[PDB]
Amino acid sequence: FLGFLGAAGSTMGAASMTLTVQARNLLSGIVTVWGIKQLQARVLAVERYLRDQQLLGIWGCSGKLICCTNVPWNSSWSNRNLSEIWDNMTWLQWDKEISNYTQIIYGLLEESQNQQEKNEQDLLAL
Amino acid sequence: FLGFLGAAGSTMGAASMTLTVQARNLLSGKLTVWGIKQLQARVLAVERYLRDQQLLGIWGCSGKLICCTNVPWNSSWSNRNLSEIWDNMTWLQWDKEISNYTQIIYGLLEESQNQQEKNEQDLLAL
Amino acid sequence: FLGFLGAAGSTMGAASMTLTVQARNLLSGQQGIKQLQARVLAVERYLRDQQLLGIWGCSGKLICCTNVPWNSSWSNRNLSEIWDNMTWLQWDKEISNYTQIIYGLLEESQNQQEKNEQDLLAL
Amino acid sequence: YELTQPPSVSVSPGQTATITCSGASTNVCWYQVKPGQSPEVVIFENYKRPSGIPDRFSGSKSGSTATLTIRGTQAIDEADYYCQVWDSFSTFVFGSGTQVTVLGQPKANPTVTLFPPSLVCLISDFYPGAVTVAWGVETTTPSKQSNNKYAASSYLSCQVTHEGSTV
Amino acid sequence: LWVTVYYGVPVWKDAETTLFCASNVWATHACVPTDPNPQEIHLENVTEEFNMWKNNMVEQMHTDIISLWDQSLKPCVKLTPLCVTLQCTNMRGELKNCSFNMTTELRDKKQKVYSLFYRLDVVQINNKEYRLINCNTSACTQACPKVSFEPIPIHYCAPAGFAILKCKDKKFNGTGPCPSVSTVQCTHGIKPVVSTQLLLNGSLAEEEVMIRSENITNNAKNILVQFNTPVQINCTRPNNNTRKSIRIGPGQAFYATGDIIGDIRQAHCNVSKATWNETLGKVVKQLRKHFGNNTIIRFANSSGGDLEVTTHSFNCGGEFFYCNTSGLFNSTWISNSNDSITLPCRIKQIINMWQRIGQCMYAPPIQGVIRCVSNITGLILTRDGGSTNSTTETFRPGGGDMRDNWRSELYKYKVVKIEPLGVAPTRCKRR
Amino acid sequence: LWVTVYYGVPVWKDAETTLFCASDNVWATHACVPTDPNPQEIHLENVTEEFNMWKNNMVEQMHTDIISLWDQSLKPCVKLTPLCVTLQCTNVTNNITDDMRGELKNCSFNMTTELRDKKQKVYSLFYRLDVVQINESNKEYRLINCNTSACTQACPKVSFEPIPIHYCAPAGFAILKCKDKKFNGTGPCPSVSTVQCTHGIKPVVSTQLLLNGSLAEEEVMIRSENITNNAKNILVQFNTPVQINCTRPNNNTRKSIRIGPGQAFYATGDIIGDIRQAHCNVSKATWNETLGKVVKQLRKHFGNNTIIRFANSSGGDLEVTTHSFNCGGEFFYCNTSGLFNSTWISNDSITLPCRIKQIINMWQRIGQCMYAPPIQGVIRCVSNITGLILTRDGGSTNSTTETFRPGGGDMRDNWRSELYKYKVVKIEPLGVAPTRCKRR
Amino acid sequence: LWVTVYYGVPVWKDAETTLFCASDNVWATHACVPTDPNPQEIHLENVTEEFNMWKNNMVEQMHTDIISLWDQSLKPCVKLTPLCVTLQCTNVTNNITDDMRGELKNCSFNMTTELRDKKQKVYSLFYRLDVVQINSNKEYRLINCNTSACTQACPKVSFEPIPIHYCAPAGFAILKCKDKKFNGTGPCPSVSTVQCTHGIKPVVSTQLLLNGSLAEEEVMIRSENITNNAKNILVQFNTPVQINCTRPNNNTRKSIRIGPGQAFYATGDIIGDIRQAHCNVSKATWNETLGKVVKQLRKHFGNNTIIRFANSSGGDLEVTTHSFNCGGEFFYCNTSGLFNSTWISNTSSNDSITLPCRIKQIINMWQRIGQCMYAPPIQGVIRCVSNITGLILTRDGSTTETFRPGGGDMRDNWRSELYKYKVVKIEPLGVAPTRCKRR
Amino acid sequence: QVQLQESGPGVVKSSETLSLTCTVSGGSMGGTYWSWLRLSPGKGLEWIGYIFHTGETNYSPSLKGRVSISVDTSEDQFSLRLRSVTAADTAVYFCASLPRGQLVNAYFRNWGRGSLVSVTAASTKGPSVFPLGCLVKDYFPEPVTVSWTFPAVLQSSGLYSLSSVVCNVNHKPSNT
Ligand SMILES: *[C@@H]1O[C@H](CO)[C@@H](O)[C@H](O)[C@H]1NC(C)=O
Repeated sequence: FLGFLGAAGSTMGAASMTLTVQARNLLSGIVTVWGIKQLQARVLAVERYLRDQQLLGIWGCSGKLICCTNVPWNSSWSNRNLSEIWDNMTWLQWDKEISNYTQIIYGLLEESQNQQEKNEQDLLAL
Repeated sequence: FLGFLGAAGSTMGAASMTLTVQARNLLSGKLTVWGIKQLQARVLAVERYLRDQQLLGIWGCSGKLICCTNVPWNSSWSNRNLSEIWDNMTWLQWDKEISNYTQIIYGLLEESQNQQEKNEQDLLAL
Repeated sequence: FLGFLGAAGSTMGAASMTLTVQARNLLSGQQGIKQLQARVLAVERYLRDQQLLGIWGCSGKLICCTNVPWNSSWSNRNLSEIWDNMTWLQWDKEISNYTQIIYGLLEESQNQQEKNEQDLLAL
Repeated sequence: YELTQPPSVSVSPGQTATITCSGASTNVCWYQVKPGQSPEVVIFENYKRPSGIPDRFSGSKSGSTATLTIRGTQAIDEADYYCQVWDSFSTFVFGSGTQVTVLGQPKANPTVTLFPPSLVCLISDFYPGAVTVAWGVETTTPSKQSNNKYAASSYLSCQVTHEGSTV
Repeated sequence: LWVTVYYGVPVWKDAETTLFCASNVWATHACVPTDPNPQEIHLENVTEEFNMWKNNMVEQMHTDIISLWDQSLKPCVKLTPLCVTLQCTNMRGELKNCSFNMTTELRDKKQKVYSLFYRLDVVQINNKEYRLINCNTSACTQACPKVSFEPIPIHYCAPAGFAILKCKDKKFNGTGPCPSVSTVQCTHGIKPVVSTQLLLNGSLAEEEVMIRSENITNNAKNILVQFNTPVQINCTRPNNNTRKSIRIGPGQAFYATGDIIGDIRQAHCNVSKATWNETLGKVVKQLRKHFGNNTIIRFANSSGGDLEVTTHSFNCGGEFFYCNTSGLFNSTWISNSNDSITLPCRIKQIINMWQRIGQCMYAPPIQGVIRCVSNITGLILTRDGGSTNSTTETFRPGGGDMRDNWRSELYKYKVVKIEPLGVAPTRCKRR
Repeated sequence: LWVTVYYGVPVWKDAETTLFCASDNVWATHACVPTDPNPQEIHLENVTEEFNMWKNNMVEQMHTDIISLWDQSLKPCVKLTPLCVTLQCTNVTNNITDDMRGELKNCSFNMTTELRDKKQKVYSLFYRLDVVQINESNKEYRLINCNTSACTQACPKVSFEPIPIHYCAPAGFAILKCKDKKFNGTGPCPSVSTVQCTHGIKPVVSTQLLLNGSLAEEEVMIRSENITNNAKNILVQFNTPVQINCTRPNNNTRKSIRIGPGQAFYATGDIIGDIRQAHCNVSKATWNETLGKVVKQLRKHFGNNTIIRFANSSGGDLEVTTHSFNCGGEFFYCNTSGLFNSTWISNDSITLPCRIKQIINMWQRIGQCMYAPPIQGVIRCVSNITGLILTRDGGSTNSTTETFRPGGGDMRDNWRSELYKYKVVKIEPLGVAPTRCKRR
Repeated sequence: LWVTVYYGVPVWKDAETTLFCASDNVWATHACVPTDPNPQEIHLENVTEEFNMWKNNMVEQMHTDIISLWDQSLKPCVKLTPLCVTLQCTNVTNNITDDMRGELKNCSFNMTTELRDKKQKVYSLFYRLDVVQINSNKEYRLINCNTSACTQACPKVSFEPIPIHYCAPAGFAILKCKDKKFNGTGPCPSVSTVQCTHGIKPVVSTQLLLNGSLAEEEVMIRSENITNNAKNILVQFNTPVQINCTRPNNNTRKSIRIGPGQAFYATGDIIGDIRQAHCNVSKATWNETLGKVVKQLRKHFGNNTIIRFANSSGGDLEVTTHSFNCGGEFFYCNTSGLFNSTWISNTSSNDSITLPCRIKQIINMWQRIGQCMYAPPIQGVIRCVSNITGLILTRDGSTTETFRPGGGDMRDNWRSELYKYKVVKIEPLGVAPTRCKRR
Repeated sequence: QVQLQESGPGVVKSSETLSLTCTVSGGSMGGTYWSWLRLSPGKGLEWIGYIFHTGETNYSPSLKGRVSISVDTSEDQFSLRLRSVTAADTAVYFCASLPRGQLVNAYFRNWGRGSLVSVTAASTKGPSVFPLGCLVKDYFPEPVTVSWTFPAVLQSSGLYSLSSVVCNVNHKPSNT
């Protein structure tokens, strides 16, 4: 057992089964001037977790930690091998070389989910 | 791209394609007077989002924007058919017509979802 | 209709048909710092239960089924006796312990299910 | 300036009485003063009327004169009426005062008695409501006595001039 | 068999949390919502173990009453320039006539003004030289004469995720299982009242006189008695007091006592003898159950040293009475039409309410004559033991701690949290 | 047909909430949200929304916000409780111009020293409006309200100059802007546009003439709750600004008098040169043209033949009958009777005399005031007159003459001329609709 | 290749938040969250992080918290408004007072009492540093009677520092650098993740560090810019040097009532002899520690550079003189014999160095205008022991370099403990592609 | 709900200071001009002055220089002081209130009961009974009761006279 956030040095392959030990700690990890500070910290943590849950639920991946989407990969944001992404890379430099092109993905996922919902609505009408 | 609440003037057939721009724009989208009341506003916004998400989750439509149910539409609630509702009216005019009969629909949906869940468990029993 | 807790003394086969009226009365209400801290505590207490339902894969439904087998060491009783001759209070008083191991088994089972689903969808 | 009012207005019961003011350049509101009671407003602008006031009170104003009309007076409208007006130097300027008398009784002839020194002139049993004694002269205002009449007295160290019938 | 996860199950556990508060006074319209037609869902087949001597709501009530007592004293004048050398003159020897220097609005000029103080508020600093009793401890703040100490009810609602259970047992003695548990949204109207040795303006028992204690064998615990019939009491303050306003400085006034119009007589208030007798008979009849059928129950007046413990301290009309109750607790009981009992009372103006060191109140005088009308709805006893087999038992009134007055109202209530997550085996598995 | 549930539909309802502010001082803009320049305003095309400027909660929320924001800037300031003493005042006759005669009083009095057992004899120049005689070559005086309250002196390091603030909306709420150029306050609007936050509202306090602020687009607009009733005020909005010019010609000096440890009281020293009264200037031709446009606009409601008249104010207190503002930290009171004096049958300047107070009672609260500290040197002032508050005297159902007098009193009508085009709504994203579709 | 969405990835970014205290006095640790003993310390194996401590934000938050707790603890205390009177002091010469002890005046004054129409004549003993002239005997007054009014701290509230732990909120993490040789800036391998910091003690000092964590293996020297002359050069010691400051005067505390329910604790007569408060520092240990410092100084600054030490240049008393507190008395030890050494580069026990330690009663704590704290006198004899675990240098400026001890700027004192910690914000959202597709 | 009542009906001599205090019950003291009025048979209704809660007074120009109105906000009172009172100030004194704002259409509301104040003009004398009926010439305190009646006369000297027609006379202070 690597504990909380103990798989940050491991590769993408090894760090992919330890999502539950980190996702439990995005919400709470604890059991005058310290009243309003703790109050605004709790409000900020709850609002950040709710924003992340809403952003997952917009794309059509609510309640799941791993989900597949119909949008393809252009092989221009990262053109390297599948064998050397999931076995020879940690998550930190992946974020460090993907952070420019992380904005056009976030609208493509939403548009793909909206098109899928419209197609499902048209299909169920028969 | 009309923007936030920019499709209120269009008909509900074409304003139903842009539910994401109003769904995303919720949820945040004394030492000083500006301290306590903005915290109370944030708490009220979080509670108002969570009540609507709970109401969507009880009916069985959690995580999706457009959900299809199995409750038949009574003729006492409205008499207009599909042709002019989705092509002549907007959402503001439709909200002022079924404003009296929304609690009956809200009860029928949760009754139908409870019946569907018990039938699903009974089918999974065999 | 019974009420907010009208099935507290009823059997588990009858109290499971009214799970909606306790679930929807958990946020704001037949239920300055004093109001705000209580509201934030109630929101956090609802969000913890929603997260624990979401990790196991039981999210979005009040009654869910899983593939974790029932150990006989936790309880050795009948199906027509647990659901017909017990209430929820005595059942929670019976299994107060052995709950964390059940939660861990559910989490491990859902993680293995999602790994197998990703493996099947990879083809 | 100073507003001008008639000194006395006398009407029979069931009739109407008009009280006029003059010399006013802005809005005029009227007051009703009864003996032994606080004054109250009956017409608070040229034409308006507060709640709790009956329909019998109405008023108007044309030019620089404001008129107050009582529609079908009773015995409960026996009062003294004052009007005010707003001025820039002195903030409130009131009127002289108009007394409304209703006639529930027929006319009476006063009785005058005189006494030599050992001068007094005593006048009683009359109902016009007003006596102006003409001879160090002190004159008593007409006050009530028994059986609904009036009385007056005079002192000198007498002629009643009782309207058109001088005794 | 497979584990099925259930959500929203009716399972509760006991917990402690901050409760709500719904309803110019003790509490305030500033801190309250409205309370419409409530819900009294009767929970069937439920047996819950109540306990009133370790409840959390009594401490929360004490803290909230103290904290909102203090909140109406901040926008009021502090009587710090009034600690001067009084030159006082003279029931008999109770009301003094003091005169003193006192400042005015303009700082340059000073005035000489006189007032009437009681004998329990002044002390001699060594004859004809007195000072207030507080001026070596703490300066007093005056109570502004708009706010009134009149009791109106308050309701303790519960936050979301928590439930309040009310026990509906007719013969409930405070602890043990209650077979009539019913939930409620908010508690009923509880009137806060200051009282010692006699619970005034309280709720009545419905069937019989009930004896409640933490341990009836131990003699170190207070005994709470609840009545089923009320005992009336009417007061007088026959001094026609006059209030005059000594002006301290800019916008600050000190409402003193002027002359007394008419005669001077002491304050007293009465209990009807034909009711208090056989009320004590019902009390002795219900106390002989816990102590044997052949025990001689007797009562004594008091044994304390402080004035608030010895005398029945309450608030009649805005003035703080201290009535010496010795004629009521004077009886013996051996197992086999318009008269009244008058109690001499005293009036104190400098008040230390919640037994706090360094915080006090000057209470302004009230014009006219002040009258009580009240229901004596309970007693606070304290047994003096000594013998394991005693044929005679002595019961004396007690007091001191303030939480026992509110423990006779929050005795049927209990707060619990909801635990809506359960697991159960069922013959079904996920595809 | 079956019930279909949609989430995120564009449906709003009218509601109220606690709006937080933003900014680009008394108003304390250091603790507010910074404003991001962004294209925040978009157009809603085919929509009509009912507006009402006289039943808006934002003008009642912002008044409470300004009141609560005003008195917390006085808490770290000195309270002048030891100053309520007996004053020995004397007339000043040092180069007066026969108009400011008897206005200034030379008062000398006793005051405490930072050491508790010493006293000092100081002097100051007080105005006539701040002193009241008590003994009804020297006469004894006192302050106007030391019988009522001893109040805090305003600190010199804070300024009363208004700066623009913006009012944002919280989550789940929207602010709709009225873009109709012919809007009269109440009624439907055919061009409604949403916006993230309001524009810059400057909290300028005034009573008769709406100084600074925003202007109209096309022409002069008359706004009232009920134009027939004479008990309700009339707000006029200009399309062109009328420039005013303040003046305080006295050269005052400020000297510090120590009244305690770390506390100082700022008095008024001698005046260099002659003493002349304060005055304000306005152009005659521009004011005549603006009054002509106002008369032309006022004939649309009250008949097209009536003789519109103007007269000076008829208030009782000095804040109602006299035009009042502040400039440079000194509170002015302009007589303004030379402006509203005309009749209208169907580079000269107007000089308005002024008076200056120091014991300032803001927001009409009982038992609270302010001592304004003196300002060194002369004081200058350029402002735009972009509005009037008129009140009508009506004693006839049908009439040929109407008299309009300037209003005042309540402070709330100043910010109702800026928040008349805005309203707040609550977004309700849930909705159901029938569609030929069904679940499994 | 299709886009696959992962929730819960271990990715962090730099951000700032409001950390909350936790602990197991002035600093209200009883209002903190009561923490448990530390259950786990997660070790991160292949993690390289770029630390920086001169742009750390926890130092500013700690400074604001210490200032706020000081102002909160002095709020319900008695305020000495009527003490600003005209003092009539006489210089004391009662028996053996040494030639270095021409201070500690004996003041008598008229004071108010409980009843506001009477006055009492009392006497008290004030130090020379708190009494100025105003002009048989001379007429005096307190120093801050033209600036502010002092607030006397209650004797029941102590100034003893007990440790506090800073804990990150939910959704954040604290990264601890476990490098043995870490100079404060650069890549630190072997990063550890904790939820709360260690036992940091808010000690207040000027030129030395008195209760702190020792170094790992050597005397490590650290600064923001070595070549800049206007930057403090922090030094952390490997071995602790013990310092003994004591007050040999036997003091008596009186009680003078100044109003209704208020008290003013004044220094009474001295039961015994008048002697100076001294500050013993051992000589051989200080010489060894100075050698260990100057070895690393010669390493950093040039291997033939001549290193010189000297006492402080000038300024206020709170800057040039080592200031601290044992118990309640605020000592000011001179520390001029500590830095009086030349260290040539060519050559390369029971005895101890005494330092004269002056005591002030009126204390201006955080050099803020308008704040004061009248420390009440403590009866008895004050004794305390502590470890010199570091000092602040300041380079003054060839081959000869003179080093002066610094002063003030308490955020530099709190940079000696918050040099290994760093707060990050976790961002658990990944868009890494796989060979899977949705239905 | 706002009601006003003043002090009791006093009586003063010439060249003294008159003092009446009005007490407001209910409502606040802000935004209201608290006025003073008098009513006399010789001159009719008349206005004296008002005071605002900030202390800004506004007296009548006829009575300016010998009138003084002060407000006491905390105890809810406001007082009237009249200096150098003559024998022509015998009138019933009222108290009123005005709404804050324009005074062109303002009317007085919340009137008081009215306390009669008379001026003796420094007169005190025993009775003088002359035979004729019967005539009483001079008496101050109105104690007369004629038994074997016209009302009294306000003479210019400050004494009262009546006569009776168709005896025994009474005088309470002089015991006549
Ligand atoms: C106290 O010190 C002063 C310093 O000037 C000195 O003159 C004086 O002699 C000293 N007093 C005594 C009594 O020695």
